[PDB]
Amino acid sequence: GVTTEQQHYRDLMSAFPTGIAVVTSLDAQGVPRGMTCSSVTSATLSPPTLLVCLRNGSATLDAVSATRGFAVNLLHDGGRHAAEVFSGPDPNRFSRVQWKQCRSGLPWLSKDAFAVAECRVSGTQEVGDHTVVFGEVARIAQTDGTPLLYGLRSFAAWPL
Amino acid sequence: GVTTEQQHYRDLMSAFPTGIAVVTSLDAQGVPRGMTCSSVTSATLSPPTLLVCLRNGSATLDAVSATRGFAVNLLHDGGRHAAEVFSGPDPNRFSRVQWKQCRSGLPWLSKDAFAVAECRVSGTQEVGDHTVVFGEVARIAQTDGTPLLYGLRSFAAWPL
Ligand SMILES: Cc1cc2nc3c(=O)[nH]c(=O)nc-3n(C[C@H](O)[C@H](O)[C@H](O)COP(=O)(O)OP(=O)(O)OC[C@H]3O[C@@H](n4cnc5c(N)ncnc54)[C@H](O)[C@@H]3O)c2cc1C
Ligand SMILES: Cc1cc2nc3c(=O)[nH]c(=O)nc-3n(C[C@H](O)[C@H](O)[C@H](O)COP(=O)(O)OP(=O)(O)OC[C@H]3O[C@@H](n4cnc5c(N)ncnc54)[C@H](O)[C@@H]3O)c2cc1C
Ligand SMILES: Cc1cc2nc3c(=O)[nH]c(=O)nc-3n(C[C@H](O)[C@H](O)[C@H](O)COP(=O)(O)OP(=O)(O)OC[C@H]3O[C@@H](n4cnc5c(N)ncnc54)[C@H](O)[C@@H]3O)c2cc1C
Ligand SMILES: Cc1cc2nc3c(=O)[nH]c(=O)nc-3n(C[C@H](O)[C@H](O)[C@H](O)COP(=O)(O)OP(=O)(O)OC[C@H]3O[C@@H](n4cnc5c(N)ncnc54)[C@H](O)[C@@H]3O)c2cc1C
Repeated sequence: GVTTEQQHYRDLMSAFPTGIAVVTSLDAQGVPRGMTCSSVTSATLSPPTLLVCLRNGSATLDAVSATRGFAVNLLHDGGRHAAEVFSGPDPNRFSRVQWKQCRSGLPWLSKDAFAVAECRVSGTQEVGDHTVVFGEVARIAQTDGTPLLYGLRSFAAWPL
Repeated sequence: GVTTEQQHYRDLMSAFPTGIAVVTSLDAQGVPRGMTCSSVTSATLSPPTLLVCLRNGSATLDAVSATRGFAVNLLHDGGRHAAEVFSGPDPNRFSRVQWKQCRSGLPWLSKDAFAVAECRVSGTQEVGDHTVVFGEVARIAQTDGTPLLYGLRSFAAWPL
């Protein structure tokens, strides 16, 4: 029954660095929604499926649920400003980055991302106040780029 | 082997770098098992819950499923050899690293890890030929260290 304290858990997870995505979708009104997301994780190749973990009540999760699809925009190492915009309190985040619609309508961050994966929601699992969203990847557009990172409470860039 | 569609997905996920864990457990017969794992992700803070995604039929998933506990060993930048051992074909991996048994029985990679988190399995979800394993974190030990990273088909060190 023993359970670690929340702060010790944050200190642990802060020491597992990751890339950074902006996960996007459309709300029921057709308005683009999205957030900075470091919980992008590969699940399986058969068929290609990733997952993300989104806060319950977030605008992005609501949009993902309404559209049943989402785009994962992997940020290159020039993308820190986008990652800040998409994790902070600013209104109208899509007015502050360049973006375009995918053929599906999903928002693509065309200047700040080096890759965009369009996903269909294939399932969800609530865990506490979050939801794990499974995304079956439908289409990928990918260019050369050096990934942005986040870890130990800082932004960095892939070093190689 | 992989299909063309799976290869494009691999190319995408390769470009999302991460830290590196070795996920360990004991199998039903008490033998240590483990694997190199980059799928560590945070699920929720209340209670502290992470997830990992493990291949179905792997020795490590069999052990985790049988005993319902596992340790997440986060590797420092001196831990590349352990990451290679725990992802390679040789099942004799625990004779190739220095390790210690926790009080609970879980294997701790004492020389190669800067943090260890002991987890109880709180749920699972099969996805294709993998299983997402939710771990409620029971205990963490952590020291300063530079995380090992993997991305773009290479190991690297967190750059600070
Ligand atoms: C590196 C990093 C990684 C992250 N990874 C994840 C992850 O994997 N999963 C996750 O759930 N979260 C994650 N976050 C947090 C997430 O980016 C923010 O919570 C984001 O604001 C969520 O946006 P939203 O529009 O979906 O949600 P909402 O919180 O519903 O915000 C709606 C809108 O209100 C505004 N707003 C934003 N924050 C606030 C606020 N505090 N108060 C008032 N208005 C606000 C913005 O315009 C926002 O678009 C991460 C943050 C960082 C920095
Ligand atoms: C999966 C995930 C979910 C998030 N959910 C929210 C949320 O519900 N509301 C919000 O305002 N911001 C949320 N965020 C943003 C988060 O609280 C931090 O602001 C952001 O992750 C940057 O924190 P840090 O690493 O600098 O430091 P810390 O705040 O010390 O976080 C360290 C690590 O702890 C984990 N973590 C932190 N907060 C949460 C959380 N609330 N739920 C799950 N894991 C967490 C993440 O892995 C994070 O990288 C979330 C981030 C992630 C990655
Ligand atoms: C979630 C996950 C599951 C894995 N499952 C297996 C497995 O069942 N059998 C095996 O022999 N090795 C598996 N591996 C190891 C994997 O095949 C690669 O050898 C390892 O991730 C390093 O690959 P790479 O990044 O150098 O290049 P690549 O082989 O090009 O892989 C690139 C990325 O694709 C993703 N990926 C690759 N293979 C898989 C897979 N099978 N399932 C889900 N995502 C995958 C990972 O995110 C990986 O980093 C898995 C890795 C991960 C992260
Ligand atoms: C950077 C990186 C990240 C990765 N991330 C992931 C991830 O997140 N998820 C994932 O699933 N994989 C991941 N992998 C792949 C994973 O580390 C390897 O597939 C690993 O070898 C699995 O180990 P295992 O002992 O659990 O599995 P197994 O594949 O069962 O066994 C490994 C080897 O031992 C043999 N063996 C197993 N059991 C026995 C036994 N009882 N007696 C004799 N021989 C036996 C097998 O035949 C095989 O040769 C990753 C790899 C890399 C390089």
